[PDB]
Amino acid sequence: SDQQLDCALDLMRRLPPQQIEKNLSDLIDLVPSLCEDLLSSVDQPLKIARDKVVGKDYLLCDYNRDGDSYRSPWSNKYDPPLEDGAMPSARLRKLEVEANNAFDQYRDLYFEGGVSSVYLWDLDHGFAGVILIKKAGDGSKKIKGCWDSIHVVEVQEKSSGRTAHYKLTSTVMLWLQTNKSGSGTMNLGGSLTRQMEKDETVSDCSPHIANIGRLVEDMENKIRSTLNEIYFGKTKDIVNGLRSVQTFADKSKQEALKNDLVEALKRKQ
Amino acid sequence: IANQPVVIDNGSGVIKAGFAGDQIPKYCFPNYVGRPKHVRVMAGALEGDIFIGPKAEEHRGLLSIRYPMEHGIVKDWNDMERIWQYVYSKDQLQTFSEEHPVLLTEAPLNPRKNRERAAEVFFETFNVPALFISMQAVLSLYATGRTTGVVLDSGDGVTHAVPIYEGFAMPHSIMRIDIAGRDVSRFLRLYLRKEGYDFHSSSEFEIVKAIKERACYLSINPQKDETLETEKAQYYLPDGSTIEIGPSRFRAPELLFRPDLIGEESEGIHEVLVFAIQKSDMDLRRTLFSNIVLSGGSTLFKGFGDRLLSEVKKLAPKDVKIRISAPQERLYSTWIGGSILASLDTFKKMWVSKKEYEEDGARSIHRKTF
Amino acid sequence: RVSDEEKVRIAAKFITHAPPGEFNEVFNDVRLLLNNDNLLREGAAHAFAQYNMDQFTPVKIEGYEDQVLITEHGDLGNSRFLDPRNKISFKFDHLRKEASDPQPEEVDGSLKSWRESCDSALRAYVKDHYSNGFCTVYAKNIDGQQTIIACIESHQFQPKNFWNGRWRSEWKFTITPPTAQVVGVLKIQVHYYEDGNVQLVSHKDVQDSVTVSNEAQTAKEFIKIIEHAENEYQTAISENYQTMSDTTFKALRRQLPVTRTKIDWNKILSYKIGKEMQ
Ligand SMILES: Nc1ncnc2c1ncn2[C@@H]1O[C@H](COP(=O)(O)OP(=O)(O)O)[C@@H](O)[C@H]1O
Repeated sequence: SDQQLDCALDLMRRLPPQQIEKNLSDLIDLVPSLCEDLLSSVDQPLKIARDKVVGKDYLLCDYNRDGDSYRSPWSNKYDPPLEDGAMPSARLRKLEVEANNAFDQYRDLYFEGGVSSVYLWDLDHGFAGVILIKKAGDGSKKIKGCWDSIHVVEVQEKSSGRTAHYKLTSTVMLWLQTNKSGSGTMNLGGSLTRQMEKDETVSDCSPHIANIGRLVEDMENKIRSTLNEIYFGKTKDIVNGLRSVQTFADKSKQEALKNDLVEALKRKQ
Repeated sequence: IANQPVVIDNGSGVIKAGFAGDQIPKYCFPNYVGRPKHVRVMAGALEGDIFIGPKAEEHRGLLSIRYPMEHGIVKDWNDMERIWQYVYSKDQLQTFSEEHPVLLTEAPLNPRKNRERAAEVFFETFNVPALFISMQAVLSLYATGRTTGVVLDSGDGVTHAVPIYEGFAMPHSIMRIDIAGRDVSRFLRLYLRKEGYDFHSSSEFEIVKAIKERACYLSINPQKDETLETEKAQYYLPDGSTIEIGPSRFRAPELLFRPDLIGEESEGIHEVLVFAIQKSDMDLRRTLFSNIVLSGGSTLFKGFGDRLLSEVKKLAPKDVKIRISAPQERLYSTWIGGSILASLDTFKKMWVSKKEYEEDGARSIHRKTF
Repeated sequence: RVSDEEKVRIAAKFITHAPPGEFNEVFNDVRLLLNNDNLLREGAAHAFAQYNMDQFTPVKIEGYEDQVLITEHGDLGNSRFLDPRNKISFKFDHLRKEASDPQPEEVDGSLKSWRESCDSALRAYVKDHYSNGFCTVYAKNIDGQQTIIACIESHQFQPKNFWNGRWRSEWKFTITPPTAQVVGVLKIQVHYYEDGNVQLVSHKDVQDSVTVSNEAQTAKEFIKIIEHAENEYQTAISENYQTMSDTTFKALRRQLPVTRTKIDWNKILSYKIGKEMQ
């Protein structure tokens, strides 16, 4: 049970992420008794249903999914449309619509299209809200991608001093299917995941939508840059380590001069 | 060659130059190109008119001063050569290229083209027989004597975190950003553009940079110190013109931490430094935590390193012992190390002779640089 | 109830697609999953052999020290792996790196010495360019052509550093003086996994056509072609880091907005900040 669960999670880390849905299907076919555990750990990738009455292609998650009935973040139409289930507060319903519109604009601010849906479900001292953003790949080019922004905010409003504790769950996926000749059949999928706390003020000028949107902006750019620098420079070092371009015996004399530098360091210190 | 080797402290904002053995660069004057602004009429009006130094600082309002080292990269190549001739002149060197050995320094992530063009100067126009283009961060390590240190320069158009190991950095874990106090001070002037101060000349802006070096700092609390209302301390121009300062003094350096103030595709040089350190082994990161070296000139603000410390505490994990060395000749730390390496006579193999250029050009430098 | 044969196929597939170095660990994980060693080893034995073949496992027989990459041109079918570099066939435990009893191989020679010269120059280069994993040029005089199968491979496995890089470079060539073709691939398998999986895989399908004059004459020439394709492609990838870093990134997810300044949702929600005219 636990041995298969742990080996399954680390195996998903080891398995090719291009088949995550099919890999998980193969995993359920292997051990179906640990199906929901792996579904809870590794959530579903971004699926899109259409809010036909509102004309909104909306992302699919666990929270909108009333059982197995995906709530639209605009019309609250389940998929299949049920009558009772995933329901935020009425004020939270309208606030959710506002947040969805503004974050669709955010998706246009960084993606200039795509599908994004934020789902909310009220609670007393704050609540939890899942933030989702999906974008396709460069169809105009040889590089393909499947943007999978999976985010969950831990809204914890504090009545004292109108602040609100937040801890946005971070999880972003995208493909780097660059099939360029200079890149070869190069593909990469950053199955990223982070989270960090903050207590932000909720006001008329800084409401929940604005607060969380700012944190989203911050977190996304930070993680994205962290990948681009740390991970990609690291892979560059890996590229140089597996295959060096410079022939040796050239670097040897340079290292001998390096030894002489250390010698001089000892000559003075 | 049996002469005192020339050390060239390639400062972005303030370039310097000197020799071996010394601790302060023999001749100091910043990096700029001061072109004229009028036409000679009276016999007594000097000629050449693209003056540097005493005439520049003297007649700031008469010289259209420009800057070649844009983004830490010289654009007025030929003019910089003539600035070296200004150094070669009776003012600073009083010698020739062919006489003294020379040592050029460099920042990380530099394009080869600049190095090649420089070598063209060095061995064609100038004809130094003993010269090689070295780095700058390792020179600050020579100054500190440290081995596993992170060097952070602070110039005008360059900012780089260099995680070094015994004077031999991982040429991959190093990060480099080509922006500092130039546009930051321009942005501070932009703050004053809102309050009516668009005094556009660079020499007129040199005064603003004198304020940058003088009436500016880094408040650790970002919004708690920015959103409040200041006292607007006054400043007086060379004539003594009253100009208030306000919050701008610490608002503008936030650009280095929040590039969104100018819209730069950077992420805060502090985070970039964190990432420069994070591109190595954890224990090597510990060694770099123990040795944090600062260079350049913009390392002279109040709460500069303090706000940096706070940022690292809010970003880096636990137990990160941020041991930041705070020397004073951070500008000259690179020069100090150049004088140190210049004193090292092992440089014979490390240099590039004139015939070495004749047979390799700059390929020899690219084969010997690290 | 689900049939275990599906698990056999899925297991063999995933074990052939296992990360480099973590292959046996992947096999251990799958053994912890199914725990039916018979059905496991059914597709897993071929997964072992096939993984060694495609992944170019550099098995090194101690009595010869060849570091021969495992491919399809080495086995005798009964685990005995021929060596194009030293004319010996040794049995090999596919489940491990365990090899045994290298029996000499009376083979062609009209190509073996030729690839030995090529492999000598390639080994001198590759060892100055690789650290963990090297080259192995297979030979075969099939279809009236002295077919050079220059298989090259590189890796380094640092799970402490959380990465398992892997390089492979199979080159297809036929010594047919003078019309010969330098065909080749430059397979990559980078496996970083800490806090974001980085399973980077690429290659470079290239086909050149060199003229075969002599053994040592065109040996270094063929190696030079491979050499330049390696240097060029690695250079292209180094440039690809920057070009993708900005182009691909901002193309999919922008770094800053179009205005690049700041996103203030307060003023955005206020007045409906631009949906009126824009
Ligand atoms: N006291 C100071 N306070 C703040 N900034 C300073 C001070 N002195 C110098 N600077 C900044 O450092 C710059 C000097 O550039 P420099 O550090 O020589 O370039 P490099 O980093 O290439 O050596 C100046 O442009 C100035 O903006």
